[PDB]
Amino acid sequence: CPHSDTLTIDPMITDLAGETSRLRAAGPLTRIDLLGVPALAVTGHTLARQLLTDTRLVKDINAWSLWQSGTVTRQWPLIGMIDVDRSMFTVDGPEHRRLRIKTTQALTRRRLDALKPTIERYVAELLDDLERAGADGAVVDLKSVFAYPLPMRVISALMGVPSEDQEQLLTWYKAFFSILTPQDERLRVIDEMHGYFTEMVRRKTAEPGDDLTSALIYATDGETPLTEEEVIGNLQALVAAGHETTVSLILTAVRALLSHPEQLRLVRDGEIGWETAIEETLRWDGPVIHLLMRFATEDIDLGDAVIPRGEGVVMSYRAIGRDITVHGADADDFDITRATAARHISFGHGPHICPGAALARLEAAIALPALFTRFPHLHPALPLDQIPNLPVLTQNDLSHFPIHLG
Ligand code: HEM
Ligand SMILES: C[C@@]12CCC[C@H]1[C@@H]1CC[C@H]3CC(=O)CC[C@]3(C)[C@H]1CC2
Ligand SMILES: [Cl-]
Repeated sequence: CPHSDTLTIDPMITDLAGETSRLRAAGPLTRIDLLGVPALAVTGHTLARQLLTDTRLVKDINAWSLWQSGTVTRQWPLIGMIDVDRSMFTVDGPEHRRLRIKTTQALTRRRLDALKPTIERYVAELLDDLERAGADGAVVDLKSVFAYPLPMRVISALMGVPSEDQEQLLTWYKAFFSILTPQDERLRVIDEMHGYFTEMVRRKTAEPGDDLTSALIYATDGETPLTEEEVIGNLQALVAAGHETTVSLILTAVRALLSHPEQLRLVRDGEIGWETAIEETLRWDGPVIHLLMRFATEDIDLGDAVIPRGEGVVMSYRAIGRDITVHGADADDFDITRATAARHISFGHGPHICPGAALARLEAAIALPALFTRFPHLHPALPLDQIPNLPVLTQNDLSHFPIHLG
């Protein structure tokens, strides 16, 4: 492969390890190309922390030079990750906190202890599915039977999505994220998803229930109520984020522990906490690869570099998790005993830091020990090295996870 000053992100994810290494080497700020569209990539831990609190980088797409000039339009296959309805995801400044508060309040750890019985029930239900699927030593897809449905069940219970609509949502998201989806079909799926969530908020407005979507609609606290667009916007972000990332976290942790048996023993024998094994997974093999996208409202001088006004800036969180300056020379290794396991920023940093990190950590802390307690000899039916990524450029999405129960 020839040398180039712009690092093209392969949409097929054929060499993720090599790409992540090249990003780190060319960092901590590099030029990248996203399906023919240029941007900058932040690949250093320290510089990411600084820029994630810099008020001169905004989420609003109208600040993008290439959106203003009309050179990037809705035909860009990744536009559904950026040009979205108004929500906590797209707002900065004082307006942002108003759109986050009820969600952060609902997602505090102690508030989540009321949801913990539900998580435990779904984990138990889907392990029963695993037991039936894996009878007579048959090969079982851990993703389809267990890891893929569980987070959609949990987030649906929190937000109020009916049990009978979840398979359709999953089908829509798979099309939304896959780069093979024809662009005209992807934009219609986005419109169909918007339509569903719009009617869901109108149904919850007329008949509220014990869920967060009703709390966003009502529960004013004395401040200006959220607009219909804002409620729908937060609902869409929460379901999309709450499902996509957690499926990856569950699967990557199982793969990391099954490929490092000595470390799986440490958490099963109670010498290292399962929570620590989860943090090292987030640092080393976390759900987000690249986070689109931030835009400079003015020129940002970084000493020996300048982010021009209007430039798009991506947070390459996977490369950031392999930061050798922060984690040492063995940063590319999975090691749940490392002293910097919980110092990652895989949930982000600054105002837009993930509001559901406590829920993500709770789902994994329940599912993982329950899986290995139920199936103590679970092992891969396919070499773990050969499980491919789905063609989703921005997310760490595994295709299928063939196992034997043992
Ligand atoms: C499972 C592991 C998860 C990871 C690794 C993760 C990662 C992230 C990151 C890195 C961001 C912000 C990116 C940035 O602004 O630079 C974010 C935002 C967000 N996440 Fe999480 N997430 C996870 C789980 C969840 C869950 C369970 C939920 C919902 C309960 C959730 C809901 C959200 C929302 C609504 C935002 C947007 C917040 C804002 O922009 O102010 N995520 N997530
Ligand atoms: C990048 C993530 C993982 C962490 C945050 C997620 C996005 C939140 C906003 C919503 C907003 C949407 O209606 C589309 C999906 C989107 C961009 C999420 C995609 C997946
Ligand atoms: Cl060069």
